[PDB]
Amino acid sequence: RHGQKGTIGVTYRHEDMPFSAEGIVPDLIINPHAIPSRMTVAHLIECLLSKVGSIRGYEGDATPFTDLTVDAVSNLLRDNGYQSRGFEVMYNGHTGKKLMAQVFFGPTYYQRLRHMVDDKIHARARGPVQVLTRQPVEGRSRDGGLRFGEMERDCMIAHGAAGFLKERLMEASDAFRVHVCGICGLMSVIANLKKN
Amino acid sequence: NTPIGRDGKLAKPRQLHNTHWGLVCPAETPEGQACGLVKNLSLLSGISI
Amino acid sequence: NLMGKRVDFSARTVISGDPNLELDQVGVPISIAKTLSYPETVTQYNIHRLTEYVRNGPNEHPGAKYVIRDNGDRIDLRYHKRAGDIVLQYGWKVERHLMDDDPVLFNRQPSLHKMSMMAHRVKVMPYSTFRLNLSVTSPYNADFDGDEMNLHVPQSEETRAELSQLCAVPLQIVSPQSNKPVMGIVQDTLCGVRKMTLRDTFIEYEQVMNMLFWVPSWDGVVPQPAILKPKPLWTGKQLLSIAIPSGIHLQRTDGGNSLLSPKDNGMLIVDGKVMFGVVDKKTVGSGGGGLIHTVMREKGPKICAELFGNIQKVVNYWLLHNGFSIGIGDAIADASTMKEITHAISSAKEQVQEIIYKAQHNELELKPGMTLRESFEGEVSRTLNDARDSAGRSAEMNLKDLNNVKQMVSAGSKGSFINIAQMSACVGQQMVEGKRIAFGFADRSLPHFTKDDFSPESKGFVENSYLRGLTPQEFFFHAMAGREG
Amino acid sequence: MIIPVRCFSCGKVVGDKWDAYLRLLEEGKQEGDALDELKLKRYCCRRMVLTHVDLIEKFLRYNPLE
Amino acid sequence: EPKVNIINAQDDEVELMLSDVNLSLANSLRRTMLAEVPTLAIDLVEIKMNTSVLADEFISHRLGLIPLVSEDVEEMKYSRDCTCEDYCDECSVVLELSARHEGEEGTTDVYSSSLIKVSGPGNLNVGEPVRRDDYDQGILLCKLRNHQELNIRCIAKKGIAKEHAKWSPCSAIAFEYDPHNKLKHTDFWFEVDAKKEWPDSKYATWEEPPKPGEVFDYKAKPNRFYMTVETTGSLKANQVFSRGIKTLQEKLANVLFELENSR
Amino acid sequence: MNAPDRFELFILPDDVPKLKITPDSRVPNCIIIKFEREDHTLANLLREELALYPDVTFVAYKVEHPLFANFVMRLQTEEGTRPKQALERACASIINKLKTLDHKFNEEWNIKN
Amino acid sequence: LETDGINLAEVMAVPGVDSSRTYSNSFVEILSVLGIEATRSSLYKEILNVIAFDGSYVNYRHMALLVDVMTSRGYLMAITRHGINRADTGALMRCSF
Amino acid sequence: DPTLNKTVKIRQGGYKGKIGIVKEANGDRFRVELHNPNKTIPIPCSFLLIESTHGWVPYED
Amino acid sequence: GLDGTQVERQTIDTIPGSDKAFHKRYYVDLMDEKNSIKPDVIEYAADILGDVELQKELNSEYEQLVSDRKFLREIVFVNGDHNWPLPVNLRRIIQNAQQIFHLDRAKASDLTIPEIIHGVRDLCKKLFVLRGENELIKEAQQNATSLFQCLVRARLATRRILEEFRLNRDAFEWVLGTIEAQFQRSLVHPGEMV
Amino acid sequence: YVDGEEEETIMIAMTPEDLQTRSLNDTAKRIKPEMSTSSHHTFTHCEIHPSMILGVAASIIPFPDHNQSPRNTYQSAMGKQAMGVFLTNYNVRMDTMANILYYPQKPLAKTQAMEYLKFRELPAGQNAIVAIACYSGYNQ
Amino acid sequence: SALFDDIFTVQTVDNGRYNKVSRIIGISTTNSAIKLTLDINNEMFPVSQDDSLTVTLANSLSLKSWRPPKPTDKSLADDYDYVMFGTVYKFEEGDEDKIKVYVSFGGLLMCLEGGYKSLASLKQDNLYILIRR
RNA sequence: CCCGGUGUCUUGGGUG
Ligand SMILES: [Mg+2]
Ligand SMILES: [Zn+2]
Ligand SMILES: [Zn+2]
Ligand SMILES: [Zn+2]
Repeated sequence: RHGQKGTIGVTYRHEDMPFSAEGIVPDLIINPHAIPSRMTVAHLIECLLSKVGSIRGYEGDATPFTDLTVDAVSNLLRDNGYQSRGFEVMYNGHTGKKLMAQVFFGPTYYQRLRHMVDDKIHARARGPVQVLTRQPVEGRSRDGGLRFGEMERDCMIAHGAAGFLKERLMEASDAFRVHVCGICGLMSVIANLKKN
Repeated sequence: NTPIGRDGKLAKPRQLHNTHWGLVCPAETPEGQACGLVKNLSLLSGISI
Repeated sequence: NLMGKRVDFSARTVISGDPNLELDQVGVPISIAKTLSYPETVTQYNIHRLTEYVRNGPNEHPGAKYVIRDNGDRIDLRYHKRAGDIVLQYGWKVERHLMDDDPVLFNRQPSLHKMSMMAHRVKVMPYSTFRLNLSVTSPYNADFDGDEMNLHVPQSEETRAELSQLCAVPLQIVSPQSNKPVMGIVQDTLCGVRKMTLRDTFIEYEQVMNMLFWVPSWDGVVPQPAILKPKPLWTGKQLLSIAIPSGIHLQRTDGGNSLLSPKDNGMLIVDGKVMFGVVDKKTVGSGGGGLIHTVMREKGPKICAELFGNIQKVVNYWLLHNGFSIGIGDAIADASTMKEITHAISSAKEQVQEIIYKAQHNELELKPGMTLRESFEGEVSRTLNDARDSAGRSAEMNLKDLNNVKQMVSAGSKGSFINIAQMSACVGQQMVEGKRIAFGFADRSLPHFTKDDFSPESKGFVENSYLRGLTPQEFFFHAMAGREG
Repeated sequence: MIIPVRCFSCGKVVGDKWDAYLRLLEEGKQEGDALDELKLKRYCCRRMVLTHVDLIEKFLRYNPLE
Repeated sequence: EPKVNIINAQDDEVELMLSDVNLSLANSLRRTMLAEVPTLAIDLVEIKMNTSVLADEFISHRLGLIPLVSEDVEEMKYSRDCTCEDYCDECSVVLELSARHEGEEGTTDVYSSSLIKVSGPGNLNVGEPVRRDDYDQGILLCKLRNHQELNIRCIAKKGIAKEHAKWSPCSAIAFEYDPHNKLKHTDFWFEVDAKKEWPDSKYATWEEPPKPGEVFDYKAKPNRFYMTVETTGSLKANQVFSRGIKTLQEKLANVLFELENSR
Repeated sequence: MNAPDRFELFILPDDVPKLKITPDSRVPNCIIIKFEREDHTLANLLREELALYPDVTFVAYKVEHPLFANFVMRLQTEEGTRPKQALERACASIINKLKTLDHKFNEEWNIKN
Repeated sequence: LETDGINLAEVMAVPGVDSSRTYSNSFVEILSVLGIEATRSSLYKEILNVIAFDGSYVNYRHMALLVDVMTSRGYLMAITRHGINRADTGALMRCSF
Repeated sequence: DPTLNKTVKIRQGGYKGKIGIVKEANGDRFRVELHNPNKTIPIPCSFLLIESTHGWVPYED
Repeated sequence: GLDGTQVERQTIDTIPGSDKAFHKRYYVDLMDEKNSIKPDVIEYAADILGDVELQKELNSEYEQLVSDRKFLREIVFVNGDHNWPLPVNLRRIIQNAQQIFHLDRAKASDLTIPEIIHGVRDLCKKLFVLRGENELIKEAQQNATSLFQCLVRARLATRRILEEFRLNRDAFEWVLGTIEAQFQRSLVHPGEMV
Repeated sequence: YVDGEEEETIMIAMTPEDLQTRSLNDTAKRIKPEMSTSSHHTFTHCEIHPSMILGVAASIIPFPDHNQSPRNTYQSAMGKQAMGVFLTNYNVRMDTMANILYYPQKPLAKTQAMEYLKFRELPAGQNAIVAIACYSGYNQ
Repeated sequence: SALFDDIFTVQTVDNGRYNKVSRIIGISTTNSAIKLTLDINNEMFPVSQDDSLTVTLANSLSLKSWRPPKPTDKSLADDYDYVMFGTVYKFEEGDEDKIKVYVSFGGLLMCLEGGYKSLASLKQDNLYILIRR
């Protein structure tokens, strides 16, 4: 609940996770680099407070602008047999060897947001076209194609990939054959191909 | 909702003015084009009938 | 429709990182790999290979979707029940599934510069995300908080060659924008590589053997330990040096250090071996003249691309077994330092009182080009920003070397001096439109103050740290500055 | 919705202890002590019972469609 | 040369000290018990009627998590290895459940004790729902109100935890060693004094403290591993430790077989 | 939709060998062993055991990608011993230690029964 | 000395002022007083100062390229429709802006 | 081919005992849209039982 | 004529410092023995002192260096900045040559003085940006490489080649070939959409 | 009741404790402002509780006084996208799209305002056991 | 069979920032102006101030791919307590008397000051430092 | 007995 959002990068089965001496393994793991530049110190304090809260059996009051201090919560926690700042010794799951560093560990409220990958994944080979432009349709729900916009165009010029850019915008899209008159230059030719 | 419009960035409306204290939320506002123009009533607010 | 348009053979999904992919690879979901296709022309050298794809059909990978004759008639392999009776003729085309080593153009909007579109080699993988090696997130300005990226498949022999020989990822390591690299070692691997190359990191024999084997380019010769007796021990600098190719020389001096290097700063590399120096952002970051730039000039783009993969695989393994964390304890300065911190803020509030006294008793020096009120506002702002920096400097120096916040700031991997200052000492002055908080209310900033109050607390100085917690008045002012951003 | 069968984090069965927990609260025991009596010692197991919200009692009040 | 000293014991958890082995062997034993010791668990639910307020697969999901007596599971085959057509008496246990609420008032609570074994292997003690006592109703599955009925047929199969965590015969495995950090495998974080700020292990009194003037033994290795294996009741604690060792043997045996056959 | 079958971690395809030995001819007397459908569980056990033998000069393993249940081990021995034979010796030692270990647990268990 | 407002011709003539070095940050006025080649140098100085201010550094040839385009016609061609589309380039190219 | 769209049970393999529907029956390799997971598997014809008037008979029906 | 990816900040060796420090570093006096080249770094040390004909080259060398320093300090880089983006880095090329040929030790070099002066001067005519014999092209070709030639001459000065870098005959000919090859490779490629 | 116009003319104490002068040096806790520009203040009103300046969405955040502005705004947006039992009658409504989390839990760290909100009765999330650690590099 | 040999008195031991490395400075008991600056691992070889240390420098331990030492073979290191292997990265031909030799033992740095007649043989590619008692 | 496709214009909220 602190603007610390992420996607799952991999899953690990129970026995490969790091574990504390009590055999508790974390359910979800986040990265230490998310904290110092974002300065969501409240996220850490919530973890600390919730640890205390689950040991003694109540929901801590985390209302803003109260007399609750970090030291008061830390005092309670140490009196229950855990390190005062929330750390715990943990063991690497692959080898059983201790980690040289201790790991901040505890409950945190996490929320499941509406953006799931199988609602976004999309691919198109060939497919339906617009009646008017004979170009690929717009949108996931219509088997559409991605937009090669103006800024994409510029990048291929910078690479000097002139051949690639031609193919993308013709053979891989709405290529059409027309006949012109060599004298007047208009597309006014009437071409019956079976009568030649 | 404040119906001023997306056109015109401006350095007034979108901003959180001092007199909003206790009347509209200082935190809750959308990202993007509506940012600072759509606001939300603080918890104890009321509207005169 | 003409300067830009929608296109075939494209795909899009959420991206995830993978340290165990080469720099120029992209992991492509199986479902996407069965929908996209490439029309490979049938020749004498691949006709046997291509028939195997035809028997497997559109639903088993590696397979194929169409067979195109020279006249143009496509045979749709979903509905052809006599698929076993097709014999391929030279010159026909088979639209086979996307497969290993095929080059594809990868792209993440908005394309602001040319390294928003680079060619990667496709590696087919389970699950539904695109996988990127972690060192290419920087040129795309990509991260993995929900970003999506686009993939485009070239459709002919000519454009495959254009992609691999002009747009490929190793050719793009140095950018013409500032004649320096745009990719370096980032995040975990950069934080970890500082910790690993500290002077007192030692690794016993059993772990060393695994680390050497983790380097794909290793020549099979285990190097001699730095300590032979009473126990064989290698230093971190020796194993990192395995990942650097031979013949690389680099010298840099930080703060006039001697060759003895008491602070363990600077950098000296001789024949691809680290003599001394902690490896941090100044050496393996994206700065000009660093390690990555040097390998590029001496060895070319191919070798330099392996450098990223080698370093990453070693450090992430070592960091996995050392561990690293951060907790609430790391924001907390001890009781002695707080009194220093509190004094410097208390004395700064007194100087601001003196300035108000002088300005109201006509005893204040006028700054050139400025009215009295501008000069007054200018002097107060300078005092308060110097107060926070002074308080921040005190908090920083008290932190021990083992403190986890200090290790990330010192590595350069995330965070800076001001972040230590604001978490632990003092958030400092809040600004709106380049000025202090304005009198929105008639002659006052909030109805909890009296009128004509120009003190620090009245016009937006947040005295508390985020650790201590902000008071209600300070909170709103902080939300005003934050909104403006 | 209804009490989970297993603790998510460690796997210890907790779906047979929900009835016992509500009865202990009628007798005036405090939440921490009630969990202690049920031998739920690790705090991963404690969150499961302490923070579950029993919504199924509300859904049953809706008259059966059939 | 390996030695074991059991500190405490009861039906569903064994606390023990393991000594004169390598760290890697203690860890591989930990992993094997969690992941590869077979058990029995529901793996197919045929719903003929479900007019409760819970969704069909929601109820089915809870069923998979019910621990079943798995004592004789070693003589049972995997479904994927059986020569028969469909499912028979040698590769599955069939369970049935039927509940209903008559009356316009009150709530009928459907418990795991209503799971009735119908068919299974002959004379094998498997497929039985775990129970603490005899008057223990067990695990809550659903709740029913007037005219709501639940009538399901469940197929239980042999499996391992690698495929799905419901086949795991153990919950937590507590595990620690070297309570006074003589090996120096960790470097303690501290504000003022490391010893006062870090709590003591619950096995601190089982190993003497390091002498202040004592020299650092750079040859000492980890040598005593205290662990506690808790189980869910699907297997008794002594069986899990024994079958963990047994399973790990066949895996190494299978590797040994393949080398002497590849020549 | 793209999740692989979980049973593929331990069930061996018919055209895929459980074990594959190839030489590393760049140095004398070195083999690469590719283990299919196995984990750290097996690999770490073999690795430490092997490292305490006097005639093993190099042993290492890596799990190249956690989404694929395989690993590859590299084993080099001095000129006298053949690596593949040494691997058999490491296997039999551990089977023996676990047999002993299983026996001593059974005895201690009845006393507490 | 540094002054507010714009005036270059008259200030250059004032005795005491080093008339060979006086500079103005309005390159429009520079063009009228000193000519097109001086404008090329002044344009570069003012762009570089903007980019370099937040510590960034862009290689010389890119900013040099932009100011040569802006001065090739002999007068200052603004990067707006009123400048760009007054070129003798084809109609299809010009109408796409 | 009178085997399409009819309900099927699988009698051998890792999916033994599962219900499905014949989505596509080109030749020898069927496409069953298994009821359980949301996917259509490729499967050989030796592996299937078909439902008929009396229980799960073979392809004879 | 250069591609932006191929340049790096390098220091010019003739900008900073006093005239005295400059003279100490670059001047060779074949008359005054204590201001000549040290005898232990060359074999031919005997046939050196007094030779007025060899002194005419070294005077022309130092006169060339004086022109460059005067041109660069008064016209090109008035504020004294001497670190600038330039192509074909020389510091790295030299220290690689020191590694390939094991250029350590105290042994005297067999590399004669006329080989150095004529070698470097002939190099500066092969740094082709534009080819063709037209009179205007040669002036343009000379103008394009003016700054880079000064950079080379500031490094491959007689005292530095012999006392500091200690190149032999094999290594020095290699250094010239590498500079020549890498400068060509650093030209921008026609067709580039700059 | 006071509106914005009348608020201009009153003097508000932030908490009841500020109505009276006091008699600390706890280096962990936050510094209260000195307020030494006016010698004696004459308060006319007092806030009921200062946490009521927040709205519905921001009231779900535990400890917003310890976070950067940008993060409270971001959570106030994301909180409206989090799957929770939106009503207890979901089986009889036929909405275009609906999501119901299997096992909602009430949060271990709550605020007083969540009582009125009924967040503990219809919660929208779960308490995960979280380690903050660099593990395999698959979480950079 | 060795290149250099002497006995040193430890004047300073500065652990400083680190927990496992200390820098020591020493001067030869028999010949002043020969100074040795050396980083060493505290936990493996604890040193105190004023300790007497025999320091030998060899280019070989014999009386390329490292192997665990067999207990049957024998080398120069059997008679010493602390051995390190390193790279010579600077050979300073100082004016007059001074002759500095900088060696890097995997980032553990050793600085050896002294005279030409004592150190001329040390112009080597690699060096093994052996410390006794 | 092959081939076989269906939408256009706006509004509101998100994502980055
Ligand atoms: Mg993003
Ligand atoms: Zn015509
Ligand atoms: Zn639990
Ligand atoms: Zn069977």
